[PDB]
Amino acid sequence: VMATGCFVGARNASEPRLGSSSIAASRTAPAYLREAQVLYEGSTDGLPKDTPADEIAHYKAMLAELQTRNYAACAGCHQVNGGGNKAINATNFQDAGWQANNSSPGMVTSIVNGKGKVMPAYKDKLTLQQINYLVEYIRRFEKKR
Amino acid sequence: DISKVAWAWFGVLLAICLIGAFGNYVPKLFVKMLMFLN
Amino acid sequence: GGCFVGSRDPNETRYPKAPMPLQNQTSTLKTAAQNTPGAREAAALRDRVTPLNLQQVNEQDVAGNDPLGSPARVVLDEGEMYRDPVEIYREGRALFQNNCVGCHGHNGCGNVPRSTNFTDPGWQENNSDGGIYSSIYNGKGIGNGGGAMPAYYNQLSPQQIRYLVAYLRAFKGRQCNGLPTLSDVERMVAERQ
Amino acid sequence: KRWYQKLELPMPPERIFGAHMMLIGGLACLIGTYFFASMTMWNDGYVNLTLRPRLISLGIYDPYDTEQIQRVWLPLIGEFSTSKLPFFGQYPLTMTDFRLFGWGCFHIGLGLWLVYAGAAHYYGARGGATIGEIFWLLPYVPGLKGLCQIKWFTPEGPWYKVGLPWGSFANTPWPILRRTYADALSPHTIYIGLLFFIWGFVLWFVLDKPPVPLQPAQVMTPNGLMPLEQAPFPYGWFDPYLNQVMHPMNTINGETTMCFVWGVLFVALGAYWWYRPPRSINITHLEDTKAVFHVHLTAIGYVSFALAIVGFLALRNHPSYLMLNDMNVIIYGKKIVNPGRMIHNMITFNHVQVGLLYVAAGVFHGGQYLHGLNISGAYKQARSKFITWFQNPDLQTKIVGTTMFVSFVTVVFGYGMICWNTGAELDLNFGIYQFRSFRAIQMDGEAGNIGYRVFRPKNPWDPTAGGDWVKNPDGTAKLVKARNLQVGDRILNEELGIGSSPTYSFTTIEEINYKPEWGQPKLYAVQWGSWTHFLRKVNPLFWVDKGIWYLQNQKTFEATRKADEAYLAAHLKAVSLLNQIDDAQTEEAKQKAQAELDKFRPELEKAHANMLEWNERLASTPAVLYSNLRDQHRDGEINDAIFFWLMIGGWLFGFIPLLRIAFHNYQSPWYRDFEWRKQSPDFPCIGPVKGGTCGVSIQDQLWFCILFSIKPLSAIAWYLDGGWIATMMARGNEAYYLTHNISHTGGVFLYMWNETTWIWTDNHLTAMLLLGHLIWFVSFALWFKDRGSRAEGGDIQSRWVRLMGKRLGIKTLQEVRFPVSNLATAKLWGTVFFYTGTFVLVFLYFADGFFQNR
Amino acid sequence: KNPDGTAKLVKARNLQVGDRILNEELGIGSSPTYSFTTIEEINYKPEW
Amino acid sequence: MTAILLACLFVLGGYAALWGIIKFVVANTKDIAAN
Amino acid sequence: MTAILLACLFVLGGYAALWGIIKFVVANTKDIAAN
Amino acid sequence: MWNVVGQIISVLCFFILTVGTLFGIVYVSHLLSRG
Ligand code: 2GO
Ligand code: CLA
Ligand SMILES: CC(C)CCCCCCCCCCCC(=O)OC[C@H](OC[C@H](C[N+](C)(C)C)C(=O)O)OC(=O)CCCCCCCCCCCC(C)C
Ligand SMILES: CNCCOP(=O)(O)O[C@H](COC(=O)CCCCCCCCCCCC(C)C)OC(=O)CCCCCCCCCCCC(C)C
Ligand SMILES: CNCCOP(=O)(O)O[C@H](COC(=O)CCCCCCCCCCCC(C)C)OC(=O)CCCCCCCCCCCC(C)C
Ligand SMILES: CNCCOP(=O)(O)O[C@H](COC(=O)CCCCCCCCCCCC(C)C)OC(=O)CCCCCCCCCCCC(C)C
Ligand SMILES: CC(C)CCCCCCCCCCCC(=O)OC[C@@H](OC(=O)CCCCCCCCCCCC(C)C)OP(=O)(O)OCCN
Ligand code: HEC
Ligand code: HEC
Ligand SMILES: [Ca+2]
Repeated sequence: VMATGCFVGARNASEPRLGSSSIAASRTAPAYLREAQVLYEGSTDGLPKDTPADEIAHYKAMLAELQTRNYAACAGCHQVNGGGNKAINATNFQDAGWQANNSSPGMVTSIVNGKGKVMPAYKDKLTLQQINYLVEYIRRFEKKR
Repeated sequence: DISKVAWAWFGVLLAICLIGAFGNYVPKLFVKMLMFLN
Repeated sequence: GGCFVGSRDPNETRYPKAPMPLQNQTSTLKTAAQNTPGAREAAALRDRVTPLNLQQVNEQDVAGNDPLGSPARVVLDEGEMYRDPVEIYREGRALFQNNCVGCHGHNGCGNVPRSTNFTDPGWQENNSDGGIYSSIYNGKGIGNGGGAMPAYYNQLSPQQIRYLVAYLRAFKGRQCNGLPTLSDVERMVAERQ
Repeated sequence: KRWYQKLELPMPPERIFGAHMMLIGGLACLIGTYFFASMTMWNDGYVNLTLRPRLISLGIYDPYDTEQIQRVWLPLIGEFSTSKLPFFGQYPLTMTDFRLFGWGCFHIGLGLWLVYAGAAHYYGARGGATIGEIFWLLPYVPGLKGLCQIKWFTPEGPWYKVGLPWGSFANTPWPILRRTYADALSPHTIYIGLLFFIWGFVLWFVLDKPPVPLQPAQVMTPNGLMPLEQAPFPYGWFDPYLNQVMHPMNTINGETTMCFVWGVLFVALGAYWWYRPPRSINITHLEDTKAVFHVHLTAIGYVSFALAIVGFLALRNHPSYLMLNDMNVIIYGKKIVNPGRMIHNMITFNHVQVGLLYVAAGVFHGGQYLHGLNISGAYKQARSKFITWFQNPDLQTKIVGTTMFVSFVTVVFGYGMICWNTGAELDLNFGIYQFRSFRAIQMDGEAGNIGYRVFRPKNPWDPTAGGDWVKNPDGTAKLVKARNLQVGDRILNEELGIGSSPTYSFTTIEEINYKPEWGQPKLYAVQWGSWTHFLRKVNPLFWVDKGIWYLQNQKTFEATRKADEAYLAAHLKAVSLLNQIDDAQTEEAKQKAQAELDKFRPELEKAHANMLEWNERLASTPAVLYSNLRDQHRDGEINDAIFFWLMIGGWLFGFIPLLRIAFHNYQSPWYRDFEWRKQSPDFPCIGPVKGGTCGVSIQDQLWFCILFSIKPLSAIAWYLDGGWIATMMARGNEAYYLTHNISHTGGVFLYMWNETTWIWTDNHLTAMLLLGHLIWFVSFALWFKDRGSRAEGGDIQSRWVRLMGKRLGIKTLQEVRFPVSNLATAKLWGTVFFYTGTFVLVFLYFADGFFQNR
Repeated sequence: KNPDGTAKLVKARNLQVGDRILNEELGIGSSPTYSFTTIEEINYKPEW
Repeated sequence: MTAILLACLFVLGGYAALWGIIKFVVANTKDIAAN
Repeated sequence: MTAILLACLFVLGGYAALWGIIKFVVANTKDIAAN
Repeated sequence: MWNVVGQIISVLCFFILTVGTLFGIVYVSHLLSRG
């Protein structure tokens, strides 16, 4: 005997919405990416018309709070679909060469710290668990070649 | 077949141990005795 | 092992460069060859081949200790940065060969797992010069001293990171046989840096 | 067994003499070739690089020499058929190449002559010797037997073939000759005095570097004739790296004046001994060369150690090595970072190695002379105090046991402090304790206006405490500007952008408005956590260094202190004014506050300029003991304190087996209790009795000293080369090290990985890495309690192979017996392998270049 | 060469077996002990 | 010169220190044998 | 399944091959004592 | 001033616990093996 289980602690997650485990949500890809898309887009508008009433209004409250801390949404630098803006030098997430030459762990700190001149730091805006969700959503923008 | 001397050393090391634990886990899980919180 | 090293390449002169300044480049105190038979050919030859900013730099001159060396405040003037290919090549290949080959390969195509690969066009197109400075200065990934891509803010100067930034853009679209040459740097600079 | 035991002491004087003379001639020939390999047509390598700073300081290697030569001693000098100066007339030669060539040829001519003469004393000793026994693999050539049967060096012969006509030193009737080694101590040191004069005259008149105070007013440079004090380094006395005129005894002209100072002193001490030679009863047994061999070999080892210390400090920042950094040093195609310091570090660590090896060996040879006294029954009769002072076994156990204790305490302190601070730097939660890191946040200037959310406790001092986030009057979480942080505040780790400390959530402000004693001229809020920064002061050398240094720099130290104090007051008042602004509430009250910080801005600017410039001046003062890569003061560090404790404790750990050799070569307290006695100096054991007895002999104690000493020797290598020795995991780029202006390459383990990034850039260095790693672990095959297994299995192999030979018809296979190393020869070769494996890998750490910030 | 005397640049498509190219025209600094790469096989497509 | 003398003296004082320690132990445990 | 079967068959084949060698040696050196 | 004192107390405790634990390993080794 030893690991009587293993005392690793409780998992950090995002905000709780009543009646729907947030800890669980943070490991279930379809839940975490729904919250990543909300953060990414700055609205609840592109969310599946199947979204529940409680969900759609919890997201809005999340956004409204973030709007008071001058949070700037990811889309529209990077667009709703990726592959940003050459003008602004905003990264194109659809590109496979950009995707292969980034690890997901590495990507994290570039969102936390910001990246050179224009891409802003998000360490005081978002939690490290909300950055993890966004790294996962950006992964799904990849196209071939 | 332990000595008293050794038992007593063992009690003294049990104290340091628990004193340390109390400082590590008491402010965190109760929100009090805030001088040792991290 | 000893003595039977080769002949030295005639193109690598030993003719001496001026000494590294004692004064800090960030000082607020007071700021920042002859005609002898072959001395002019040797000076002209040292002016292309022997690097001037290879040595670790004074401790007050490192980018984290420089008032204008943070990613937010550094000056990336494209005219000064892509001015001289001799210079980008002279400096960035010495710095790169020393510091960066270990993890990014002798070809600069990636050695350590997940490491960058500077020949990749998709990676080139989606990075700014200022972006490249940030990741050298900060490192990439979570960890003490940067992550798996280590931080350089103690270690390198802002001027040393800028030679590195310009050199790294000579990797674009090259094959996986060693490092960019003098004419890779020059074709990179002609096609607008 | 005896193959390395062919030549054992005592020997007769003519044979020692003659072999030393022959070896001296041989070394002069090797140096002569090193002079040839220094010529400018070759690549840089490690051999020619370790001599170039010295040849620059001598004037023989000239860095600014460009012209090519075509006639210099006699009419045939560009290039010519069959070289004209054989194998060298292919390349362009300069004057430094010719100077090098000539000094090479001179060292090979003297060397060959000394080899011949040494042979005359060595073999004319024995009355002569025939050509085929001198050269010995000369009778194998056929049709040249007759040639190899002549007798050279005979006592009788015509002038070009004599050895010693009288047969021995003792028989030759030259009444100047001294007759005992103590009487010879006087001529040997007059002789060394004469050598010092030779060197001084060669430096003054051949190399043209006269002695202080007779140095020239003018000296020729590549830019013309200049005055000595403005002429740069190799030519004159101006140091162009540090921007100063050199002290006269920091030039080579200083070294030529010491040639005469030391030569006069040796001549006079030798003439004193001529008249009152050493005569003590405590010295008389030292005429036997077995006994003196101990004394001389251990002394020589100490001399090497002192060469390392003296050479390291004296030459760490000297222009001869820094000049290397200006040449364009390329080794196995690379380009080295700071070659100056790399070659300097190699030479001093070379000498430290030699130091250890000769102190350890000299003591072993000592234990051999004592063991023989015990075997022969004479130990008990010895009359010298240097033996009898240590004859008592109760005193020996107290000597050994108290140095074991002193070792225990210093090594527990050092290694325990290393472990503590590596725990601190890693933030490790042990359940019973959370280790915490150093973190800093700037409180002044523009940084001081960045806000954070703060959890602020109510009253730290009382338990049943509680805290709350700092809010606004309406109840929202207010952002606290770093300038306004207080002791006790907690800021979330995630918002400072810190991963890497997942077991806790907050960083705590422990000190505010902190200004490093030695570091950046900035103001911080700090978490000290568990990081022991006070431990730098737990070093006697911190205080001596900083005291001498304060006394020498006391006025600028005082003006710096006062400029800091004025800036702190001005920053504090700026923070008041900024706060009144931020807490205005009336567009009028805002506007008026803003007006008053505007008229106080100038003079905050001035206090900051004043402070910055005084701090820059103070940090440019000359070093005493602890220095920069320039030659400027640094304060002592945790690194320097740990090195200090580690030198005390780790050299005792290494040297305790030498004490055991000295006392217990024959009987130790374990042995005496069983009534045992060590019968030889090299037996491996006496078997399994009493639990096991491997490793008690003096040859084994010798091997243990060497392995144990690997540890202080690696601490020295890591320290020389720029590693952090005070923790295991330290990285160069982190907040503690940048705020305190510290440069390092590693952290014990972290250094191993970080330097190897540099090693990997060189294919020749990585091949050395692979091989040196193969050598070490094979030593484990020889050191483990395993030799019986190996002999039993080698017998199975022998049998099989002879079977195959019978079955197959192979006569040479049919009697094969594999040799298996017995126990003593295994411990010897295992130690040889363990030592050469490690120190070929340590060479690599020096040879990747030196990367500490300058 | 050219007829004009200056070094002809051979396009990679026309490399033949036997050809030597200078290591330093290819940027290789890791092999300082030999001077040229030899082409030993042209139009090679990896089986896999 | 100053740093050279300091280092040297610090090593020489390392040996001198130890001897003194050892001398104190020997004198103050005279008449206790260590068996 | 095919991969699992191939890998297991190769491990048992190494054992079987060793048995065959070690028995080609025994059978044809039966007149010679090993020693 | 007060951080320093606090840190000295943790370091003391660590030395008391690690050296203390090491000697207990020796004592325990001793009781098993023999007395
Ligand atoms: C790090 C990159 C690379 C990898 C691939 C690597 C791996 C490994 C492995 C493996 C399977 O992964 C092994 C098994 C291994 C083996 C070895 N390596 Zn190794 N190795 C590398 C590289 C190197 C290098 C360059 C070197 C070794 C050196 C050595 C040596 C180690 C020889 C030895 O026994 O050394 C004891 C000394 C050590 C560990 C150095 C201690 C430094 C420190 C600063 C001393 C001061 C502080 C201490 C806490 C002690 C205080 C108390 C005291 C003074 C009494 C052997 C061949 C070797 C060395 O450290 O020798 C002292 C050496 O120089 N190695 N090594
Ligand atoms: C380089 C690693 C090395 C090698 C090759 C060996 C070899 C061997 N050991 Mg030794 N051993 C080693 C390390 C190694 N050991 C270590 C680290 C220890 C301590 C734990 C030991 C402890 C030890 C014990 C106690 C015993 C052995 C035994 C054996 C033999 C096994 C019988 C056999 O099965 O033949 C099969 C042979 C092989 C599988 C080896 C083929 C050989 C190699 C790889 C070529 C070797 C290259 C060499 C390093 C290069 C230098 C050559 C130079 C000219 C280029 C075998 C010859 C047994 C023995 O029988 O003794 C005679 C035995 O009893 N080993
Ligand atoms: C240091 C180097 C520069 C090389 C040195 C020179 C030689 C190089 C080339 C290799 C030489 C190999 C010679 C091996 C040999 O013949 O060994 C024979 C020998 O002694 C037995 C008799 C002498 N009785 C015993 C009669 C007095 C003899 O032959 O002279 O041995 C040993 O006993 C030592 C072991 C030698 C190793 C040979 C093993 C070869 C492996 C074969 C295994 C498999 C079979 C089936 C082929
Ligand atoms: C990255 N650069 C780091 C060095 O920077 P920088 O230039 O600032 O500073 C000097 C230190 O460098 C030395 O100078 C080391 C030379 C090593 C060769 C020399 C290493 C040898 C050390 C000791 C040798 C012991 C032998 C003889 C037993 O930093 C010093 O203060 C060192 C002073 C050494 C004195 C310590 C005294 C301890 C007493 C030992 C007692 C031993 C015995 C009782 C058995
Ligand atoms: C098989 N005979 C027994 C092996 O005897 P041991 O067990 O004694 O141990 C060796 C010992 O080394 C030394 O005591 C140094 C001596 C030479 C000095 C060394 C001098 C250095 C040499 C390098 C110099 C040359 C270079 C520079 C060119 O070490 C090892 O443990 C390593 C394993 C070696 C592999 C052995 C070879 C295999 C042969 C068995 C065949 C079996 C079957 C086919 C049936
Ligand atoms: C017989 N019973 C009685 C006592 O026996 P006893 O222990 O004296 O005897 C021997 C021999 O003395 C040596 O020990 C020879 C090397 C000395 C100079 C050495 C002469 C040749 C080797 C070195 C020189 C080579 C170069 C210079 C050409 O028994 C052994 O040590 C047997 C082991 C060696 C067998 C080879 C094992 C592996 C070979 C080396 C490979 C290892 C490498 C990975 C490092
Ligand atoms: C590689 C190795 C093998 C070679 C070793 C090199 C030896 C070099 C010798 C080191 C020479 C140092 C002198 C230069 C110097 O000290 O400079 C000036 C120094 O003036 C002096 O005192 C002059 C008197 C010097 C008379 C001493 C002779 C030394 C004897 C050597 C014995 C060696 C043994 C036997 C191991 O200035 P300050 O300290 O006052 O100011 C601080 C400097 N910031
Ligand atoms: C105002 C523009 C802007 C906004 C808002 C913005 N970004 Fe960026 N971002 C940029 C620009 C410009 C870059 C290019 C960075 C550089 O210089 O290399 C970039 C770069 C990146 C990269 C690539 C980083 C890397 O390491 O290679 C990621 C991932 C990224 N942004 C994610 C985000 C996410 C997630 C958000 C919102 C949470 C976001 N960005 C918000 C403009 C923006
Ligand atoms: C310890 C190994 C290591 C060293 C040393 C190292 N790197 Fe890297 N590097 C990496 C890894 C791993 C990545 C991939 C990071 C990620 O995405 O996870 C990387 C990525 C980068 C990137 C891309 C960053 C970005 O955001 O896209 C740049 C630029 C970089 N390295 C440059 C350099 C330069 C210049 C040097 C020398 C100064 C250097 N590297 C040294 C390992 C290393
Ligand atoms: Ca190094």
